[PDB]
Amino acid sequence: MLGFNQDEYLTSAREIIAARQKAEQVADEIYQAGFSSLFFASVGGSLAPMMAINEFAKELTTLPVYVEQAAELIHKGNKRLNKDSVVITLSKSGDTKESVAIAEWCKAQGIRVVAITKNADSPLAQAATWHIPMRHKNGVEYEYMLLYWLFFRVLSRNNEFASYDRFASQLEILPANLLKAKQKFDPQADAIASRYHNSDYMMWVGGAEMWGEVYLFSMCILEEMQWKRTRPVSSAEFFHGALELLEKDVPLILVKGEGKCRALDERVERFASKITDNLVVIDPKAYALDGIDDEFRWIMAPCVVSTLLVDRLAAHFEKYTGHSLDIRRYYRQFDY
Amino acid sequence: MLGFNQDEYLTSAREIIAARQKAEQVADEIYQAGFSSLFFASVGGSLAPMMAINEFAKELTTLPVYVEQAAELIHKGNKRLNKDSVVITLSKSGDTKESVAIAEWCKAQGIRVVAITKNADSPLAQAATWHIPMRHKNGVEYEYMLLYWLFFRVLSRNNEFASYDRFASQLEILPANLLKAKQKFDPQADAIASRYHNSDYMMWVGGAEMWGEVYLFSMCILEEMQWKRTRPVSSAEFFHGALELLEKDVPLILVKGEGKCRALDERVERFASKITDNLVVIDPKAYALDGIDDEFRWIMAPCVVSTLLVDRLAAHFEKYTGHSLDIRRYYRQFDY
Repeated sequence: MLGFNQDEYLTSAREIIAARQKAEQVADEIYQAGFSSLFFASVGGSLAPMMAINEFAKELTTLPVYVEQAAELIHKGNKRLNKDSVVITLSKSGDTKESVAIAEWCKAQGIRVVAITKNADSPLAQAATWHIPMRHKNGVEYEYMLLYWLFFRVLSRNNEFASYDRFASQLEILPANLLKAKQKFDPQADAIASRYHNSDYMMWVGGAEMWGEVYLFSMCILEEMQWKRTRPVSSAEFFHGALELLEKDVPLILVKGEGKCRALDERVERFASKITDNLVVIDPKAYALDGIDDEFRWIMAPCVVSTLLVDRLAAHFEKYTGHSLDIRRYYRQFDY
Repeated sequence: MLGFNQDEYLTSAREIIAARQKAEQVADEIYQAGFSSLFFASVGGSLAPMMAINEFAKELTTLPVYVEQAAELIHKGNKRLNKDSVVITLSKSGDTKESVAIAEWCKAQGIRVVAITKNADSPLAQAATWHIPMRHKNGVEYEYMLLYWLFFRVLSRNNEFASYDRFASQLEILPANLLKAKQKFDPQADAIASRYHNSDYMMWVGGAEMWGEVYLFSMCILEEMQWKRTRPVSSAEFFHGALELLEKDVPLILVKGEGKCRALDERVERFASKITDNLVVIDPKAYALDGIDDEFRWIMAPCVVSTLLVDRLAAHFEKYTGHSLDIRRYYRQFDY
């Protein structure tokens, strides 16, 4: 497939599955020591999986769980962040300034920190209590998986996730299913990109546990890496003003969930189908997850969508725009 | 001033100030009875003030305080929303479907509800434990004020807001200061609208306690009421991909705060001034708040910005677009 190497992808899966044990050990140490609140703090694309965690937490736990933009958090402080909190950070490079900053800030206050990053000698890990190795090359799904073993193991220990053992083992067969999903979607990825690569404006709609997917793809891929103008908006909030912008020629790409807010997504689908000639539906329910219990599909869904968009759809956009995904005109190009 | 009636504005202020006592009484009854968590649940523009409350709560209280989109909340439920919670709702009409729905859902479960709305016989108030009359004509600042007396009175009772008595009395002189701010800004409102009313795309940037202002103005005024395409993005997150879209000819309107995240806004200001010829800065620090202690300016700031944008800037956009702010092509025009 264009812009894909199966060996690299399966190497990534093996490396992340090899970190399951460490993620579970960190979870167990956090639970056994005790904690007040869990703060998932990051910036940019690494927030997406954390916003999915927050959405799962809303339903599944009474524990205090928060997701925070790390620059806002270090400026404001937070009255619920205290010496018994655990702050979870994640950075592909291990150097991301805002993540290193919050980890160092916590360390100076005696607040425990998890660093999910490749190297134990990174600035992020050097500021942390625990390190979970994160050794994939490509795929935001692998960020989700490490966060899932960590978070859902805490919930299991807290008597709030009786299905953990099945979930955690089945999560290991997610990558093999994602590879199949990539193959199924690749032609549609090409069709979408062929049709919309020169669009002046695209509306991107989703929500709840899917919001992170929309948030990341729109800003971190389309805007940052293709210079395409987007309007990301939640399914629920679409009907409270953004809907007025939709018209026959306006692309709207709807990312659907498999949880309890799927009905909110379907409302958008029904409206858009009447108003625009340019509706694209990205529905993870179209993709099999063989060997995975259907009760876990709502949790897996953001990973399914990520593997389609961040990989396949990005590669096909790049094909038609002729704009390398690695170009930046400002980001990290000068001091600001 | 164009599209403004001072008598209506001052009548609104008198009506809202006359509801201070009731807001305080509701706060006192909530505190005296006890509660677990406070959930501020709404949709669309009425979320803005609630998102400011959440941002203040992050710094000022250890109480469990959450802001939720009411449609998402009723679909998902929430494990932290229990029989001792209080759910706060707010609707100008008293009929807003999602707000009435959550209030009725709570009522059926024995969960207490505050309804902030004009009429005691509205569906929203009929589903509620407490009613705070909200009788202004125009001005989102008046939504903020009622929420402020309610929330900050709870914090005072909870030993977390020692300055309450001064704050609550000084809040009564906010409208008189806002009227002066309107007069000061009106010419600039005209200049901004003259320059940008035919813009194909505008970036709108702010954050933390100011995010609601950006969120509301962009979607609920510009998109919904002028059919203008916007990209609202937080100051902190602007630097994690959206920045790549900025160029010489792209309008960026920066709404600044007066709290601890003002530095995040200033980073955007410095970057944008180098990249676009079309930077507009909306800074509430330019506006006097006479008779209000400077320690409260960060709390008042979202109201200052609202009084400028939602009123004056909207009126001047309407002048130049020739598109009545009351036009809708879809919203509430057919069944969806």
